[PDB]
This record gives sequence, structure tokens and C-alpha cells, in this order.
Amino acid sequence: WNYSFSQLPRFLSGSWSEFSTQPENFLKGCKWAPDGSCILTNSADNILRIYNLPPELYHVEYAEMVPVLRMVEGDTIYDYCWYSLMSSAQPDTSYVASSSRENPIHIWDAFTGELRASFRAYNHLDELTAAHSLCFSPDGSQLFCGFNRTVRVFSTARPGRDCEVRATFAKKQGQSGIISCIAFSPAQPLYACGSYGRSLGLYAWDDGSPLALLGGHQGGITHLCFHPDGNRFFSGARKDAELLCWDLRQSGYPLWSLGREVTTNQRIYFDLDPTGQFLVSGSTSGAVSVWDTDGKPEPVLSFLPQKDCTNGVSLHPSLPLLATASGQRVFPEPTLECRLQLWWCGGA
RNA sequence: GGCCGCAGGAAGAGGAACGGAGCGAGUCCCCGCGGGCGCGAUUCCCUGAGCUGUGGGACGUGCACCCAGGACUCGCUCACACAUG
Repeated sequence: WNYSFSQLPRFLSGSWSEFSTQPENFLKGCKWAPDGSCILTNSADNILRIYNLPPELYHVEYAEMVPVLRMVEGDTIYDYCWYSLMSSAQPDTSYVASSSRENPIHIWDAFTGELRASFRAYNHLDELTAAHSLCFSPDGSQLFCGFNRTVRVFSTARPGRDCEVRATFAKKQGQSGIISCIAFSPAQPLYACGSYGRSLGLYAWDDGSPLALLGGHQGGITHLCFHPDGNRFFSGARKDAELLCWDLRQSGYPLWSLGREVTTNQRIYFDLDPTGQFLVSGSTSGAVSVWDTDGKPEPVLSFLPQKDCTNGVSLHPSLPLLATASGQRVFPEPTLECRLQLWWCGGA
């Protein structure tokens, strides 16, 4: 099996009924586990849900999917992620990080759904500040997390308030604003921070010294992805039409610009293949766009999962499975239900 | 209750300004206090899923905050007052 967008993705079971419990609920992305065992979904009800990979794939009609875990947070969930080095063969690796409004960075066990650990970030007044982003290091030793004008680096082995603080803004110079996303280069010893203040920043892993500072985007940056090459990477923003392609060589200016309809203050996700050839992105209109990265990325396909915003898109690391999360904020007036969905993208 | 031992007294009950106040300084106590406020221009940006329009931020800029008390100690001032049947 291998990815192929020469044909439109075939439908595979999704979940709609449980999200319809609350009025005006909507999904806030979806993320495959790095081994490909299960998929994690955030929602406006502040409930992380884990769905197992469908048994009926390996076993035609599929039943509505049911989550093996529901792990409830008490406030808006800003970011969430799988452990970098997760495998379902090891209970010690299978866990989910999660940050929430005025709460610690919770670590949830991905089998039993219990609160396993808590990392706590305090300001100079000894008041708890919540992390707006999360990212494990490629070794899985450290947990990087973004705040206003600063990244903190907790050691995964020692859960608590202990952390290395890294200021990105010093005496009105550097990367300003809430750091909304962190991502590491597969090859290089660096990481990239996006901010709700328009700019991107590159930083060395060991020291946290600035390598570069990049403009480009016309809105607050929401997501980052490094290509498996290590040189090339991509970025996207809120209320901003362009998905910008970058390169670590020939730096300072984005090489290409890829169009997508983003008309809300949302984290509209995008994701690459495991091989790195295709790039998939959601849209506020709903249309999931696909580009072949191998020159400018060529448009391959556009299709519509539903008549609503496609906020989340996630590609499975081994199988040709596209996951799609839907929904958005409805705006009132003075006096369609959201859903996760799977899609087979394999060849004929 | 009685007896013995030890200890404190060997007591006639005094005194209608005694010995005070208010400031200032030094030293302690108290003591989570770069943040708070305003205006200007590209409506200065922003209904962010980021607190937030009963407010949040950026850049100019200016502005006002960081005490007041108490205790001890050494000055200056005002009294040294039993309150008029």
C-alpha cells in the first residue's frame, strides 16, 4: 500500500453522534499516533478522545466509530500531542500531552486515560501560566512549550515546575507574541517557533540561540511542518490565504506560496506524507487541497469531505489513510453536525 | 480538725500632677506592590479558537506611583494640666 491522489479518497467510517451531545460543538483537529495505532481528537467540549484504528479495515459497510478513551479537561484546550517516541508495544511510551486555560500541562496515559503527570509553568509572581503550544523533542527527553515571548523546556523524566526558560524577546528585540507552535528539523539540530505575532523564528536546540527570524505571513501563525529532507519546511496562519513554503538554505524569504481559503481565527492543520511527496491541507470552506511537493508544489487534487470547515487533516504514517476533522464557530442572530472521518487514499 | 517542720511577714494602709503629648531623625517591625494612567496615527490594529471591546496588543510618546503606621533610641516644640456649683 502507498499514497495516491490520482483518484478521489474513498469514504471510511467516522464519528458524528457523540460530538452532537453539546449544542454548537466542533472538532479542533485530529492527530494519528506516531506508530499508527489510534487517532486523537480535540473538540469544543474540552474532551480529548482516542479512537482505535478500525478493525473492519483489516477484516463493505463500517459501523460508526466509538472512542476507547475520553479524557476530560476543565478548560479550553490550547494544544495537545502524542509522545514523540510512542509505540503501542510499550505502556511507558503511549501517552498524550495536553495544555489548557489556567491549568498545568497534563500528561494522560493513552491506555487507561488517567492523569499520569503534570508540568507546571509559573511567572515571576509565582502564578501559574498555561502553555499555548506543546512539542516533544525528537529524542523524547524534553517537552518544549510556547508562551507569551518565551519557550520553556521541561525534562520529560522529571515532571513538575522545574524548567529551562528561553526568552525570545529581550529589550524590544526578537520574536514577539504568543508562541503558537514548535517543530523540530528531522535532520538538523534546530527547532522553529511560530507566533501569533506575525513572525517565524528558528532556534538551535542545545542552547536556544536564534539562527534566524522570518516574516512572510500576514496573520498569526498556527502550524508548522518540516519536510523529511530536513532542509524544507512549511507554515500556515489564521485569517491568511497563503501556506508558505520555506527552505533552510537560501533563507530570509519564502520560496513559494500555496493558496487556501482560511477566513476564521482557527488552527487549520496541514500535513505531509511519511515519504514527503504529498502535502494535504484543510480549509474554512471545507475543500481539502493536495499538492505534490516534487520547483513549486503542483496542485494534485481538491475534494469536499463535508459542507463545513475542515479544520483538521492527518495522514497515517504507514497506511494510506487520511483523517479529517470538521466544524467551526457559529455566529448568532438577534431574536450541520460536526464529525471525524477516515478516507482511503491508496492506489487502484 | 489536731500535732510537727520549713518559708514569708511582724503590716494602723500614704501621695488632688504624677512624670506627659505633638513633631523630626536613626534602626527594627510591617512589607507578594519596572507594573499603573493618558494621548497620537494606517477607523493605530484586534470579536483570536488568546485574556479581551465594561478591554487586549504594537509603535511613538509623555505622565503620576514604590507609602502610611507602630516599637525602640536620640533631638526640637508645647505643656508639666486633679478640670472653675
